[PDB]
Amino acid sequence: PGVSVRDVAAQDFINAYASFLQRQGKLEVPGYVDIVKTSSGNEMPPQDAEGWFYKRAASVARHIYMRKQVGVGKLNKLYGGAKSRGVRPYKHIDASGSINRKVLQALEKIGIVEISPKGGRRISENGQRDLDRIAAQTLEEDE
Amino acid sequence: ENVWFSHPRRYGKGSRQCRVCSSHTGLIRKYGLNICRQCFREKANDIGFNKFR
Amino acid sequence: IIKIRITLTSTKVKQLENVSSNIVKNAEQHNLVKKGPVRLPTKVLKISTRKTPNGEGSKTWETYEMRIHKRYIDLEAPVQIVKRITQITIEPGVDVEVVVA
Amino acid sequence: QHAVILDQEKYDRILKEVPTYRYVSVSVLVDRLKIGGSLARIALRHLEKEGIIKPISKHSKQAIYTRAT
Amino acid sequence: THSYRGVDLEKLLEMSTEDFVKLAPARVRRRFARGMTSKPAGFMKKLRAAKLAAPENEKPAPVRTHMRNMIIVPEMIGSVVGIYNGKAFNQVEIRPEMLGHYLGEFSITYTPVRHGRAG
Amino acid sequence: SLVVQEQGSFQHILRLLNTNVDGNIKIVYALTTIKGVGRRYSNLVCKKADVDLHKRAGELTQEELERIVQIMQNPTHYKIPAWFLNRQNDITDGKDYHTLANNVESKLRDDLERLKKIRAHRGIRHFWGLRVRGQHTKTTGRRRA
RNA sequence: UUAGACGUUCUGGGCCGCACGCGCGCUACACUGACGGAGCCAGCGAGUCUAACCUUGGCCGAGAGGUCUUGGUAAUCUUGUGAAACUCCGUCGUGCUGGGGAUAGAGCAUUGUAAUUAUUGCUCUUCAACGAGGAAUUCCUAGUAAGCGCAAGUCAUCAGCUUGCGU
Repeated sequence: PGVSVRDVAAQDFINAYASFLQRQGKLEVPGYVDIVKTSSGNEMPPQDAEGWFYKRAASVARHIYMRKQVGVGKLNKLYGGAKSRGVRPYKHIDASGSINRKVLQALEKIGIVEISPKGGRRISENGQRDLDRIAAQTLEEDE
Repeated sequence: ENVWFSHPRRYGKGSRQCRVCSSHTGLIRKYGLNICRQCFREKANDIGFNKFR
Repeated sequence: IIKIRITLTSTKVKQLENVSSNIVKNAEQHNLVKKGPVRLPTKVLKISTRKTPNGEGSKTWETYEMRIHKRYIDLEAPVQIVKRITQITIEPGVDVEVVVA
Repeated sequence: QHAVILDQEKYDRILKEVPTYRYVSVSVLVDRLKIGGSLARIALRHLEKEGIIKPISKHSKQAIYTRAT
Repeated sequence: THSYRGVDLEKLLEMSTEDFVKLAPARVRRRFARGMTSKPAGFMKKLRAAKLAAPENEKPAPVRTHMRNMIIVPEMIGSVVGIYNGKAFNQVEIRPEMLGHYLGEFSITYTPVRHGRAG
Repeated sequence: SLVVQEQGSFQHILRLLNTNVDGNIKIVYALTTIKGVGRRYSNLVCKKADVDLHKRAGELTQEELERIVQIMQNPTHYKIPAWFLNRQNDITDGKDYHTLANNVESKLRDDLERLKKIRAHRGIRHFWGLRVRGQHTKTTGRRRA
């Protein structure tokens, strides 16, 4: 009867949308996609070395869908976690900014988010149209 | 004598001091107060800092 | 007429509420639209000194508080009656500022 | 210690012994068989795509399986 | 045979102190990027003027100083400096491999332990 | 259902860069017994050498191991950036070297001996056998060993 | 004591120096776990006019950080402080091992007149003891103990400390 991404489970939508972005093959993943730790609190690079970048692009687009607008500073606080600094206690550490900025620029070039008044980036005309189509397919997976 | 007071005092405990007794130990500079710990406790009532809970 | 705003700030509840009451009482003595007193959240300013001079004894701590109460009233009035109502209600302990527009 | 590569003498031991296992799981394989733990977590997938054991709950930290029939 | 970071020792002396810093580490690069009004000329004038004392024979006269926080540059190579440890000036001849180091690294400020064993 | 039945090509402990690499653990963490590679250097060199990371070390036929040791001994030619490198603008050359298995203990020995013969303060602390960085000694660091 | 000063001020150094004993603590000894993605939830507060405080957003950079701007003298902006433990999916698989991260090497930055006796942050490398701790001994009765982070004080820079706050 008409569905949005708010009626889809988050993990099951992000996995399904990340596969769709890779199947299209047009996202311009950076050349540094296999070197980077993605945070200074992390220890090791992402394990899924081929498609970890498509999962950030899917996760960020849903996040912009659910919010009004965000910028690369709000994404670094979101995707960062506690850092083990050895003998001293844990603390929150923001994530890597270059990755989030490249994700947002890739999404603008595919034309799914757009630059916004009041700063940040809002979701676009085609953004709502395209997020909701994969949102429709994810409900009807169960045979 | 051009070297008399020539060392810079722009940060740290040497620059700031109490405005009542000119000490450097136990200074309170919250809300721009600039009064030592012991001096503030004797005249917190006059400033308007009462002790409720 | 002109759009005005009167902001009140004090550390005394009893001395502030009656001043705002005089403001609104003069506001409907000669009637005009109120946008009456919107009380902002009270600010508690805490200073936590230790207790003492020199550190002998049990490590006992004090906390001192100053409470800042703030209220603003958004009035509109002719230019004449602005000055008199801003000058009559002047009381010690209460800081009044008036924003022109 | 624990074998990490199938050697076709462990493989037939998989097929003819897990139907006898009424409770079968990752720690069940590594105790009664001598298997590598990460090989067990692959085996419980392989024993599902063709039905020899059936899932009753699949949690990422705990898999619970019974014999299919 | 001696080179600092790929440039030879005879390339070091025929090279200004600005070009040396351009291949130095980050602490040396940062200090002389904000090193305006550091007063470097008073000490360095007494070093070249002490090299004229010895024509070809043994090491020049010591130039004693208090600046422990001064980075060794190639123009200092061959000089001898008395570095104040806090009470006493210690003569140390500036070997070519001392580049990029502070003068306080070569004048210890404490006599170490000698725990027990009065002998 | 990732079951594979390879039986013959598996290998036990094997030598790379004069070090016995355990053959039946995952390749990225198997390489880390070499003194000079770690969990993040070895991951990148496996990615650059194009190795399926899910393989044990008893896999990896000899041309793949030859590719891997080519990456380790010459990283900058295979697009590894210079900030992974263990030595950068090192002390004499100004080149970029990643120090490897037997060279790690020797290049460290070279550096300690280099700053010992200059009688820098770090060298004297190293020769005495004390904590060379600026850390307290009155209560910790006992049992010199 | 008071002018060769015990006044004051300036350059350096020390308070941090280590055969060793003690007190408060932090991190641990792992599978009720580590790592990687994904979910995403607070409360107490602080913040700059003749001075550079809290900083959104864009751009650059692996990161730390840089740069161009912006909002805020504040229930208005930072800030919904999108905190951490936690939750889901996967990799590991009983091996001092992918637990632990001491010690040490090389580089890049930031604060500062100045960083050597590492201020601190980051990147790669190095991979120590520790396998649940003897006699002893501390604190605690319900939104408490314990786990978990956050703000403020000190501050230019430095929090393994404290004062509070919530989960």
